[PDB]
Amino acid sequence: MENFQKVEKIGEGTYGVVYKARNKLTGEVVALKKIRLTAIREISLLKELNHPNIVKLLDVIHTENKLYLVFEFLHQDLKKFMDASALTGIPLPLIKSYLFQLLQGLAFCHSHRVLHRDLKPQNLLINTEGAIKLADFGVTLWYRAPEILLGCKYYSTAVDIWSLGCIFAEMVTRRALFPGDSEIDQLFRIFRTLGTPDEVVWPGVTSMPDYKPSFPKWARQDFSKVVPPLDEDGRSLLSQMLHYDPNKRISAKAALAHPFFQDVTKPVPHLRL
Ligand SMILES: COc1cc[nH]c1/C=C1\C(=O)Nc2ccc(F)c(C#C[C@@H](O)[C@@H](N)[C@@H](C)O)c21
Repeated sequence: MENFQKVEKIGEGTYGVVYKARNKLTGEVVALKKIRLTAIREISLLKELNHPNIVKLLDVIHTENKLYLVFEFLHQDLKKFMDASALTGIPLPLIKSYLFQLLQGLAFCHSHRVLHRDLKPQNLLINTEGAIKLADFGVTLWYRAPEILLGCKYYSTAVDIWSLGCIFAEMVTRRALFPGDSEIDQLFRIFRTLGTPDEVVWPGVTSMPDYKPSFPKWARQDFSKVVPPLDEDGRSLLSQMLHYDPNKRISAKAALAHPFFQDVTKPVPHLRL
C-alpha cells in the first residue's frame, strides 16, 4: 500500500472510499478502493470477471485488517455527463450506444451468475473512446427493482435490467423516472406510473414479504406520457425492461436483439475533463 500515492478522493463506494491514486514505481494512475472492515475467495473470482464493459480489477491487496482493491481509472461517471448534457440532452445515438454496451456487460455478468445489484448513473463510467463500463459491484432508491422493495430475499439478474431501464428513461427525458426518498415513496411512485401490480400482471405479488393488501390501487399511466420523445422501438424495449414480474422482464441477452438496436453505432462523446 506504500506503493500508492493519493491524488484525490473520488467518493464513497459500496464498501469503502475510492481514490484516484498513482503507483510510485510504474506511474500507473488507478482507482483505489480502501475497504475498512470467504470474501477473499469471492474477490479472487471477481478478478477473473473480465469484459470491455466492466471496470478492470487490476490487483487485490490483502495486507492486515485491510483490503485494497486496485481498479482501472476512468475520467467521468454517467451522472456527471448527464448533468453536463442537461441543456441539450445526450444525443439518441449516444444513448443507444451506452445502453447497448451496458446490456453486453450485464449479459456477460449474468452468464456468470454475477449481479450488479446497485446500478445507477453514479457508478457507470465513461471515457473519451466512447466506452461505458459497469463499476462498484461484486442511499439512493431511485433505481431499485420492485421485488427488492417488496422484500424478495433471493432476487435475480432481472433487478439489473430494471435499474438499467430507469437509467435509459432518465437519459432520454433528462428527469429521474422514479425519484423516491423512502422505500414506500419509491414503491408508490412506481405504482403511480406503472399501475399497482396485482396477481394478473405479476403472479405471486400478493404473497411477497412486504406486500400489503392495503396498498392503494392506482391505474397504469399511458406509456407515451412517461418517456416523450422516445420512439416506438425505444418505448417497446423500455416497457419490457420495466415489466413487474421479474420472470417476464427481458434478459440482457434478449434485449440486445431488440429492433431498437438495429441502427446502433458507437459515437464518441464530447467530454470536458
Ligand atoms: C464519481 O465516480 C468516478 C468518476 C471517475 N471515476 C469514478 C469511479 C471509478 C473509477 O474510475 N474506477 C473505479 C473502480 C471501482 C469503483 F467502484 C469506482 C467507483 C465509484 C463510485 O460509485 C463512487 N466512488 C462514487 C460514485 O462516490 C471507480
